[PDB]
Amino acid sequence: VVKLVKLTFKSPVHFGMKRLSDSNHTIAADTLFSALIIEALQQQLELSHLLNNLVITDLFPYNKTSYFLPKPLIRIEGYKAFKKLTYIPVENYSEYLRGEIDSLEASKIAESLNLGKASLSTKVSLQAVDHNGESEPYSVGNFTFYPESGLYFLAKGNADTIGQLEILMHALQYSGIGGKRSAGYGQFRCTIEDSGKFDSLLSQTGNIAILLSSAMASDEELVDCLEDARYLLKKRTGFVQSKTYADQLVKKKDFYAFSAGSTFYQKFNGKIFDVSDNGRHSVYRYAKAFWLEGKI
Amino acid sequence: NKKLELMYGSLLHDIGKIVYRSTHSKIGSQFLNKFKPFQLSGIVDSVSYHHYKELASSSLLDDSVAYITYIADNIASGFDKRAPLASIFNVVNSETKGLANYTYSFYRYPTDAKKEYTSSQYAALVNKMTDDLSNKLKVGPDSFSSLLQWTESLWSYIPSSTDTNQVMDVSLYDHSKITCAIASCIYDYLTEMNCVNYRKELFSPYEKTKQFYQEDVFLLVSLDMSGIQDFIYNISGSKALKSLRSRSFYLETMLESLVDDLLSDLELSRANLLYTGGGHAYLLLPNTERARDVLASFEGEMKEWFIKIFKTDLSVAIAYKACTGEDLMNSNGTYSDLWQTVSRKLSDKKAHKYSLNEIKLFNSTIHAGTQECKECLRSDIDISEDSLCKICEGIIAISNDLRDYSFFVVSPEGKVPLPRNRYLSVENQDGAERKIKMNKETRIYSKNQPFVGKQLVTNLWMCDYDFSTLNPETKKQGIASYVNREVGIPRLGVLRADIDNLGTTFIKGIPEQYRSISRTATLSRQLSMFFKFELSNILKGARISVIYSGGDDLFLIGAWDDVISKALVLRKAFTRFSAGKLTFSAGIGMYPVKYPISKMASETGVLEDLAKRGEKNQVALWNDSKVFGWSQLEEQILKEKMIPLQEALTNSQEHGKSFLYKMLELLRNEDQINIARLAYLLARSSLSEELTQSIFAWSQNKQQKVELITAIEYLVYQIRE
Amino acid sequence: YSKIRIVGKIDVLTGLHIGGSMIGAIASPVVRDPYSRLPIIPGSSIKGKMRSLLAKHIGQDAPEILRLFGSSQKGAIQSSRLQISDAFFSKASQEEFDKKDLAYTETKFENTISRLTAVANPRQIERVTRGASFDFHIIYNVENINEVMADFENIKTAIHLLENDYLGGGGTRGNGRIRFVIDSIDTVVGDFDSSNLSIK
Ligand SMILES: Nc1ncnc2c1ncn2[C@@H]1O[C@H](COP(=O)(O)OP(=O)(O)NP(=O)(O)O)[C@@H](O)[C@H]1O
Ligand SMILES: [Mg+2]
Repeated sequence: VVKLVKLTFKSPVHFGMKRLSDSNHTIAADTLFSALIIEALQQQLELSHLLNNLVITDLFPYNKTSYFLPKPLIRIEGYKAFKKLTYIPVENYSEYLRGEIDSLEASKIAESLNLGKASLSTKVSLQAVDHNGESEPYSVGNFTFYPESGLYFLAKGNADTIGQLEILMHALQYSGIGGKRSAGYGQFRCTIEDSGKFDSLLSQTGNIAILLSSAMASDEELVDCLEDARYLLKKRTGFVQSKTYADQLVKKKDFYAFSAGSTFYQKFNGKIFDVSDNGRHSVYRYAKAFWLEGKI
Repeated sequence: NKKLELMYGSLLHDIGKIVYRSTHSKIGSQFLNKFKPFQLSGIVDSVSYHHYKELASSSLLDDSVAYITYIADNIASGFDKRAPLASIFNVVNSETKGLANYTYSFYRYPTDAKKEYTSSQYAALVNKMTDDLSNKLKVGPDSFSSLLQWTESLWSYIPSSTDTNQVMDVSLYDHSKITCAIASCIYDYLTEMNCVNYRKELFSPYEKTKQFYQEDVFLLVSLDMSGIQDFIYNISGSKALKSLRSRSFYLETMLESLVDDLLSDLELSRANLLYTGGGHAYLLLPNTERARDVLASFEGEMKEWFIKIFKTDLSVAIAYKACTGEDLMNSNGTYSDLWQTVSRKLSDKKAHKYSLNEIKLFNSTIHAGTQECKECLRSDIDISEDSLCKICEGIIAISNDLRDYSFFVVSPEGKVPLPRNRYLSVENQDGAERKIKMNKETRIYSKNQPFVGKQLVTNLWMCDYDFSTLNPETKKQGIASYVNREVGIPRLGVLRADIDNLGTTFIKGIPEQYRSISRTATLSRQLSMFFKFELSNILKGARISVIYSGGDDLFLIGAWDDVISKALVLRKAFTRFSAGKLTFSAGIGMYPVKYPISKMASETGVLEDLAKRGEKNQVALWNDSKVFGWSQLEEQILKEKMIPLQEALTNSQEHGKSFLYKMLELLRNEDQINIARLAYLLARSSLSEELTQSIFAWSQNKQQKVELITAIEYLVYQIRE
Repeated sequence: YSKIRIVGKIDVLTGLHIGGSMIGAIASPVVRDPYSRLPIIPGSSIKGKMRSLLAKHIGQDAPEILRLFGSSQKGAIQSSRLQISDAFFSKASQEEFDKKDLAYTETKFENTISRLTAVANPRQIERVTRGASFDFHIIYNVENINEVMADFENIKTAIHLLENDYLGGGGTRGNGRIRFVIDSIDTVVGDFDSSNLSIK
């Protein structure tokens, strides 16, 4: 049961990269899945459905006109325009896979992305000032989406899993996503419905398979999948966000996952990876693979 | 051994040209026989018989390196003695900009005038060569790098061919270096093929010489570092500026070490390194099975090293394509296609950057890593009490030394990690000598030292201009001494510049008829020397610290007025050196002295990106609204508007900054009525009539009101207390 | 788990200058939405001001302050009950300012008479114009039902102080007087009842 979930962000969102100052347009599937797991823990919903039957996709830009998908990593025959290009609309995706898109069209597509404006809010901490100290400046990156634009993701799962996802997303609307939530960022409203265009696009058979989420194969299937594969091993890491994990904030075990848009000739079913060591509970890093087939 | 003699002969095969212009082979043999060390049979025979006619009559042993030198000269090449060296930019972008006539006079700029090198200048070069060869230079396996450096320092602006019919873009040094590289590759290929008799398959049948041209014996090998720009700016502010000055240089020196390691594994000199740009290194290697095995082992070792040290932050991908002599000679139009294939293989290597075992080891972390460094943000490596990683601490410690000293040392013990279980450090001459003595096979890179004479030293161009370091007090102040202004607003200007369509210039700037390894290598050398040495020459008296200057990217922080003025001067000198053709677009930002370095760099990068947008060759000064052309900013603003306003304000005894601010408010109000109020203010101002009319006309029209606003802002910034 | 939505307006009783350039221009421009350019109140500023005022009232290391506004101390990790989103320039106030053709932000000229030379140093500070209303959205999290009444009493005290104490800016010199109007208090998530709960 594929469900497209669109998110319109009332407030600017951090979605920070490794730096707090750094701001990203979107977040990977692991971040959204961690948010869902946190919400399920708060809402006291069972995690079996999310861990087993739920397959989500990296949040992707969408404008007033089209929905954007990550640029597939395929051989192309003005390479700089393609390299700077990051997201391709749904209709142009098949054309890009076939290779009909040229450098001028690639630049036009990259300019067509009207997701939002990235800014760097400058803030201070006055906690030290009371204690005979000095204010500490810091910077929080943010990405203010244009009113029609937002972030969408496809979630595939069982009907019960889809309903639990609906409840979790309804709660996450007010919980928020990304960084510096509960400090004025990350608030959004989500609308989840069946998407005809994505249901048709996913129901395709092609010689190549494109990752729609930050995923990583298990050690048994990596040998099969990695052959003839064009990918981008993105470093996913960070600190654990929970109250019961440890007395203090502890970094997650460093993880490396194939980025969205990576093309594999042989598909692999991703695995929920545990990146928690010496903690009271387990930290789930979502690396389940959402695949889109295509012909090149 | 024999290869050493062949390299010495090939690098000196056309040394006879200089003495003849003061034939190319008959006199060069005598000149080299004058010196005892170079009187070796392999060298003098290579010099004397590198021409086909002399080789026909040569009484050799059918296995002398002279045939290899002759065929290498033929591949590299494929009669006024006073003819000058034509600049590479004469043919670069000749289809669009045109075919200029700029030539180099006897770092130097092409002057476009008609100049002929006098025989007296060639004689002076001849006695310089005699003094260097007789006493300073010597023949040895470790001394050939000194020979190459000496050739680079002398023959860099000597025409390869006196023939005025063909273009004289390729210098004597470039031609000799390419000939030496080709000779080394061909010697290795023949040794692999067990070619005991060179004459049989090289010279004696002309058809077999043509076949050897068609035979695939060379390897165009490109190694590119990925993650460079991320690595440089993967920093926190705490010492960002230092790291900003260091990391780039680090990713420079490390890269050089890389190629040297490769050239150490193939037993080839720096001549085979065709050209190194920003993170890219293109080399010409033999097609031997040993060469390919060395390339594979080197790729595996360097991937392992980068995974061990920087994990996925940095990587190096090296891809090779086999080619024939025809491909290097651009026959059949496959040279550009050859480089296209090399870069396509490089991109395919980039896509599949890691293997199965490496990915599994990436994901098979044992512990969380608890504390992490501030800059690298990595917990796998041990982190000191200062929350700095060992590599990060090494980079920070390097920064100052690399800014001060001049001898980089790849020693077993040093500051920052380098590939083959060594560390880069920066010391003076005495420190470099001590490092050489204590540990043998230790590489020394001399910064901005064309001087030859040190056998175990390779020259390494690097722009390290820092006005604060001129005085110890200003060095202690740092960038804060730049805002130490008794007059003018204390601010730091940040300039970030990038060449526009430089990649296309290397790809398709040179026409098909002029495409060659020699010409592209010459262009790369000139660009690198401009952005390393000539960039330092341009910024001489300015209060500017060059944080880094790559192949095309340049980032420097200094006094705002000095930064703007030197950006204009740099644009003018770039136009002079590139003879039109290449242009660059820059972003200039004004910030307070205590403004964070990361914020200044980010905002200036945004300004430069906006300047690149649309029409290139533009500078984005201060706010984004003020994107102007280089000629527009230099003349239409400062000369046309700012200077007359300064003259009027300094001459008028009844005017001051208040009048300027009133003008600025009227110009920025933009209510369509403030034109009349500005006219009224000018009428009551008792200013110059011509200046009053000029100001009114500039205000009445767009694209000139903004320039007048920019001029007024510049003036009021300049005349601050 | 319950989530209580608190939607209301912040009325600028005196020009609000949150802040956070060109010569002879506003050297301290207020924070604005990067796209719409409308001045906004960062949720960080509201949260910090409320936390500081409630800390002064309680006296931060107090358990109420840590639970309400989040804590990351060793052994004390507490999710912030109060998620105070950025207050945005309300559409009604935007229309009111478009009528009469009034700028959303005023440039207030101030100076600095020194004690030594008696000379004046001028500044042009941007302030959100008086009479502007910001739509503020806050989410309260019910981690413990028993603590909800005490937490809402603390929020009421903080809101009263923030109605008496300026919001971000040089409020001791007048810049930042605000008034809170609580339009609605609803429980978006959960079965909790917020009818009795009142911020003011
Ligand atoms: N040491 C350096 N300092 C400054 N600029 C550099 C340096 N090395 C390379 N550059 C510039 O950085 C740009 C490319 O750098 P780099 O990040 O390596 O991109 P890349 O080669 O395409 N690798 P990647 O971006 O990961 O695909 C070019 O404009 C270079 O001139
Ligand atoms: Mg560039």
